[PDB]
Amino acid sequence: CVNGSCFTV
Amino acid sequence: GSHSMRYFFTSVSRPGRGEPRFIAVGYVDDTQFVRFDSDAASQRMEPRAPWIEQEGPEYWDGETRKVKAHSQTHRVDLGTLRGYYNQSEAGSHTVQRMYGCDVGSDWRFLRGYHQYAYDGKDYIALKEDLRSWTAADMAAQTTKHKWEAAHVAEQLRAYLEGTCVEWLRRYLENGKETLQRTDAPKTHMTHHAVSDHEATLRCWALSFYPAEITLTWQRDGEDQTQDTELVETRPAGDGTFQKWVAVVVPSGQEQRYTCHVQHEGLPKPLTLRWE
Amino acid sequence: IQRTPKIQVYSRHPAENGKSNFLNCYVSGFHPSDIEVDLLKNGERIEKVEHSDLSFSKDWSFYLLYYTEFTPTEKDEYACRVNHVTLSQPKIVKWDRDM
Repeated sequence: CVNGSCFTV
Repeated sequence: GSHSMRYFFTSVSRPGRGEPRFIAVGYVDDTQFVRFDSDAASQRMEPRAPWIEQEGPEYWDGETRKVKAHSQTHRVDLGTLRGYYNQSEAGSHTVQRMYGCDVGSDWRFLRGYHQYAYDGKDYIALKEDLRSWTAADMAAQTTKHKWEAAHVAEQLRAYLEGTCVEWLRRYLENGKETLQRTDAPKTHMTHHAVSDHEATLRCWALSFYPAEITLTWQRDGEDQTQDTELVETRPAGDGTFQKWVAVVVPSGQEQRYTCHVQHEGLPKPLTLRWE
Repeated sequence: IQRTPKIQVYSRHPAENGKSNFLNCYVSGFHPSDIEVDLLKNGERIEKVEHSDLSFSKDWSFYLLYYTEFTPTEKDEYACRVNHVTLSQPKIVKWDRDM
């Protein structure tokens, strides 16, 4: 199960 | 024995036309169980091991949604990094991310990781305590400060210690007939003359699982590396692995030489001899 | 950074002529991911080779397994052809029963 919250560099 | 769940993500920019090529795979230990390929028609996360097919439509819809979000995050990232590193739009570039978790023999959280690369080099990585970041250069320092401010690490740790371990636990159980089964290496030795006076002894380990293994040659009970050869461990294609190691010896003296095999599936290391 | 692929050609099972088997070409250690891999029978391309899903090792180098079914004979020659940006020339590795 992958996450879940995505944030960019 | 510990177990791991890892997810591997590769995005490659396509400067000539369109969105980046994006490929995601998920693993438990050395067993791939899911994939996503942007070039494929389904645009779905897809099963790659039988025991994950247990999951229902809602699992696949959820994974598909998240992995698609992942692809876009990486697309954005390729743009941002081009900017950081002052690159033209002419060149194709690569972002890789790997993250995941380990459980120990107590089936509890053991460790977590989250690592990011640009063009095949370290960029930024979560540290082992999952609260801070290792930034490789000054561009990564920007990312580090941005991520500290938004406390991404706290959110990741929550994933790595909760959801991640919980689902590794679930997979380990559902797939126990394979995932929790060790395949001891099937070993043998071959022998052939290279001359009237020399011969090559090759120690084979086949069909073993997991990949971790050590083959060592000894002469009269001491490690020998000289005049030996070897191959890196390789997938057989059926979910198991292969390795061999060879020494060249004076013929008639084969009995001095032993091959020693260490593997998880072997209670005690194995000693092979010619005869 | 560019890394060149290392290459292994081998059988999934002990090679016996007359017996169906699988021919493997394992490419690893390479960067970037773009790579062309063909399996050849007597110098000529086997038409539907499959490959694994692209993944990478901890040093971020990529690896792929290419494979197809085949039945060894004693006269037949098998090889693997690899082209990468690192390679001036497409590299060909012949299959040897004993690796």
